[PDB]
Amino acid sequence: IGASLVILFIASRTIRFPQVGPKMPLPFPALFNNPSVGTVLGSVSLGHIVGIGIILGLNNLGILK
Amino acid sequence: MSISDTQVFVALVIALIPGVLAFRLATELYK
Amino acid sequence: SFEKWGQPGHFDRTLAKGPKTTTWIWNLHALAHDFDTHTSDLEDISRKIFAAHFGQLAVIFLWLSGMEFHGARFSNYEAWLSDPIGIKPSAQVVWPIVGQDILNADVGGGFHGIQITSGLFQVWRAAGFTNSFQLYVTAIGGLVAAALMLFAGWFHYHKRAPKLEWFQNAESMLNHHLAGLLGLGCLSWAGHQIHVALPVNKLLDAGVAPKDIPLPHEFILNNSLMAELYPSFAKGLTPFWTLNWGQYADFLTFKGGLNPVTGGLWLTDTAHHHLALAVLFIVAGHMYRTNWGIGHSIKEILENHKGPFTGDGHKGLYENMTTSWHAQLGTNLAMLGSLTIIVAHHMYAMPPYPYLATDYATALSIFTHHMWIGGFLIVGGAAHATIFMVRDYDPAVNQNNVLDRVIRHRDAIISHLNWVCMFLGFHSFGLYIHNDTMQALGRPQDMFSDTAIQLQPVFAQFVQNIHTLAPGSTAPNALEPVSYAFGGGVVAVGGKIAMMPIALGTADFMIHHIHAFQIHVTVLILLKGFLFARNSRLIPDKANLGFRFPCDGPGRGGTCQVSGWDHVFLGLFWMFNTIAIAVYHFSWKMQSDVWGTIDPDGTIAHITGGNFAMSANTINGWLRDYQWAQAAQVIQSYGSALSAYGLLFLGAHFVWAFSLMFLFSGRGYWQELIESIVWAHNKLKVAPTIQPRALSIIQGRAVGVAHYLLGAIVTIWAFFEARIISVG
Amino acid sequence: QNYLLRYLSLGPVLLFAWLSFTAVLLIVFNYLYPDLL
Amino acid sequence: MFSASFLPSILVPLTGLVFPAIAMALLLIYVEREDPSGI
Amino acid sequence: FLFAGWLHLQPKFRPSLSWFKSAEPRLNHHLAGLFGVSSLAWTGHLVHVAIPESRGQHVGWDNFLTTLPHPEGL
Amino acid sequence: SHSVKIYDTCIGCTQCVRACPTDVLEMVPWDGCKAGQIAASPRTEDCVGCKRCETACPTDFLSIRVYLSNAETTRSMGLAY
Ligand SMILES: CC1=C(/C=C/C(C)=C/C=C/C(C)=C/C=C/C=C(C)/C=C/C=C(C)/C=C/C2=C(C)CCCC2(C)C)C(C)(C)CCC1
Ligand SMILES: CC1=C(C/C=C(/C)CCC[C@H](C)CCC[C@H](C)CCCC(C)C)C(=O)c2ccccc2C1=O
Ligand code: SF4
Ligand code: SF4
Repeated sequence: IGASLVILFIASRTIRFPQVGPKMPLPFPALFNNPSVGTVLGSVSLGHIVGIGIILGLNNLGILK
Repeated sequence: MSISDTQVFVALVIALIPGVLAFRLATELYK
Repeated sequence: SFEKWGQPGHFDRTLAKGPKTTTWIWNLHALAHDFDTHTSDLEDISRKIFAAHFGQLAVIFLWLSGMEFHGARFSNYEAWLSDPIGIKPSAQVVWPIVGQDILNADVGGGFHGIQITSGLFQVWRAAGFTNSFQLYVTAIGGLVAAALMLFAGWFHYHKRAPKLEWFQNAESMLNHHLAGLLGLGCLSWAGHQIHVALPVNKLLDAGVAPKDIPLPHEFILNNSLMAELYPSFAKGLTPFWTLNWGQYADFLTFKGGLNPVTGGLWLTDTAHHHLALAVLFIVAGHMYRTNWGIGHSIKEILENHKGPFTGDGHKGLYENMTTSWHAQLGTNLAMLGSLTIIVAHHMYAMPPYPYLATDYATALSIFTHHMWIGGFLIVGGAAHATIFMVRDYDPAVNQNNVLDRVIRHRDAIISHLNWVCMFLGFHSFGLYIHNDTMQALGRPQDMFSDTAIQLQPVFAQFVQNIHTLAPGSTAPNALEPVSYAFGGGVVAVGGKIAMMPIALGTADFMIHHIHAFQIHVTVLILLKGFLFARNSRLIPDKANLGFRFPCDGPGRGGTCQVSGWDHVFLGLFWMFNTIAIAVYHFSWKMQSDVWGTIDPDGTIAHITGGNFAMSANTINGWLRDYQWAQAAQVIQSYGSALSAYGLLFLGAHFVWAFSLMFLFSGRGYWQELIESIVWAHNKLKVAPTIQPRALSIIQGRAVGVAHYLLGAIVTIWAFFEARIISVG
Repeated sequence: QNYLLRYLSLGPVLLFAWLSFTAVLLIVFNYLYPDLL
Repeated sequence: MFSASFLPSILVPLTGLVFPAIAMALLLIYVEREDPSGI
Repeated sequence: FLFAGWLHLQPKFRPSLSWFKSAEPRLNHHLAGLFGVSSLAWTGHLVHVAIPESRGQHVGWDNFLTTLPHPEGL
Repeated sequence: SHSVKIYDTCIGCTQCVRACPTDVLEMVPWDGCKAGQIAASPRTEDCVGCKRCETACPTDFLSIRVYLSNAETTRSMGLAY
């Protein structure tokens, strides 16, 4: 479920300090609760990817219910 | 079951990595 | 606007004045493109390169569309459609006049012409091509796109030409190309495949009325027939919305082997292949830093990798990769060459088109063609590397770098290299002639095959073995081995082999070793010219004087042939040898123990009969048991309707000897003969005003080597073309 | 204008022109009466 | 015996005898070295 | 591990005497991250490999990725 | 080493003296033409056989020649080893 996606996303983005390149947190900002936006779209999309890997790891059986 | 020339193999993994690694770790301390 | 062409020498100030002697003609065809030799500016250079690229693409489109058009109106495709076995494709029908009338290549169904060998119909057995009118439209589209992008080049040079910072964004370059070009094109082609290709492939199993088979418009929004097969392909069930992909086991599968109903592999694997590649290097090509303040600062990566033996690592390399052009040229050429030859070395064990292993004519033609191009251009890559060395460098930005660290200890490198080459060279060839002598000396027990003194390449055998049983454990979700030359069952169709496991006995050893030998000496020559390009132990003015010059006088004895492109001359001779014996080996093995006919028992009766274990060990056998077969028909292969093409093999020898004439001789002799003929002509008042002058020695060397190569390659292609015609 | 020949008369293009003219010349006599020996 | 080769037949003596021999020989000549170098 | 021992002999890899005197980091790292996590890993090897082999089921280095410790698992 | 040969056609442009990398030439005082100083070879022993010099001589039938002898040595052969 998308929950885990946003969880790992913000875990990688906002609850911590990434050294991500030039550390830019405001290429272009947005608002959900208190974000630093401009790269969050890419972070979210790889979040999609890691969730995809998790779920087809879970493929056999798991949290579907 | 048991093994073959693969034991010559497992011998071959030695005498380069562990051998001269231990050799250097020995000779570091100036005989 | 036409007042401008007939003003020759428009790009050079020297040869623009007038043609004093014939020399003025020659240089006209020599400096027409190196416009780096015209100014110091760069934007002009880049614009010229863009326009030239557009022109090359235009001629590409032109020739491909024209070849199509010939395939539509003068090729027996749509008759060969229903039967790809009992009919041999053809094109280029012969014009009925004196001289070319008996050459009617009749391939059944009365269709005369020329029995071609380029396997485009094979693509046209996968693209599912029914009627030639759609193909007519295809050619029209190709040619109009050609003209279109040519007009685009004209515009982008004469009206709106790009600026200079538009050059060196290699980051966006890689991103755009890697992702957008490759991934989008590949996924689009895969989408075309699944929609049309495999449907008509299904429909090519039992004679399902090809033209009667519906058109793609009958499947754009008509999902009913698309729901006939692949129940999950109702619409798609669109379970990707639900992240579930188990339904799609219908078409998007993984078989990995030969499909004995198509003459090629299972196309579904290729489709899923293309999908995976597409997304894989899409997410790859999304790497580098660009306009959003996120990414690798790539000029700092190479700064980091240094250490004790490194010196200072890869510091200072981008000035070379962007300020200069010949660098990029050379490296990309080398890489393309290698890639091409592995392609050649690749697609004879995994045929990716329908009716490939069952068609024993197009295979080696494609193989040898690509293989020749590979080397023939990697040497050019090395040449442009050398031309970079002489044209572009810097004493300042090249302190102790991994580059400079070799140019300081070149002598040890090249000495040890020479050592290796000598070793391998005689260690192989003298061994060979030793066995030759022994066989000629009634001492057969001193031979070296299995029936005599032993040597066995266990490494190849063991790697092939560990490849044989790969699926299940290493490849659980995989059905058959990747190929069948390593291991598996002998896959075939009809009385005609498709692929059997290949055997490596004793003869493989020295063959591979002499391959390595010649590659070593080739590298030796080329790298030697590379390092000893600017300064030799005797000539400290090379780069101070150029890289295209004949000699430096009879000082120190002789010094002729001390430039670099003569090094690449010798190198191209050697690579000729390499690739020639390579294609010899490949053809002989894959006609000796891989190809032939088959019986109902799967009994492979090969063409020759396994001649390597018998004669491919001594020299006299190598001429006997190869060219006896490779010519015994070409002598008489002329003299009837589908034979009249008296081949220019008889003709190529002449150009070969005429070639070698240019090499052995100087020029002053020809100059004096010229002066005598001039005396005579002047006596009869016919003296040509433009005074003829003999060729320059470098010019003569060039024409000699050109004619040499031409004659040799013409000879050999004639050889095996007629040889395959004798069996295909 | 008619200046094109000023820039079409180069020799080489004129070579092939004359040679092809002579070639089709040789053809037509070999095309019309190749039956006189 | 088993699936291995002869090796356990003759690889003990050199380790048993000759390697100790060179060991002690080198050692003895080491314990008499001159100054100030020594190997 | 031998090579690791060798590396710290090189000059740029010489730890500090204060780096030796500071105890509490070594304390925590050992009494938590030396065996606590290590006994956790041993427990994982137990429920993933040891108990199955006790119960007769073979779980190699590849089948462990797809099969479960418990049907009520997770 | 080898022998050098001088003539009268030396105009005196002195392109040869700037071309020989072997220091075997000098313009000794002359009187005949506007040259007043004609080239000559004082230090033949370092001759190399490159003969880049007469290629720098513009005079019709270039004024200098080199008679390439037979008494070669390590100097005339030019070896660093
Ligand atoms: C090798 C070779 C060849 C071939 C080539 C090829 C085959 C190529 C390919 C190419 C390709 C295959 C290409 C393709 C491309 C494509 C692309 C590049 C795509 C893109 C896309 C996009 C861009 C999209 C867009 C869109 C749309 C459409 C809709 C809306 C949305 C959007 C906007 C997204 C030849 C013969 C010549 C020569 C010899 C060699
Ligand atoms: C033949 C030859 C010459 C002779 C020099 C020349 C320039 C001969 C060239 C003659 C002309 C240019 C050839 C023309 C080819 C055409 C087929 C002729 C057609 C002319 C009519 C159709 C108009 C050299 O100068 C030379 C120098 C160094 C090594 C080898 C050689 C060498 O082999
Ligand atoms: S030989 Fe030539 S360079 Fe020397 S003085 Fe005479 S003209 Fe000048
Ligand atoms: S070869 Fe010529 S330039 Fe060199 S030393 Fe002799 S005369 Fe002078």
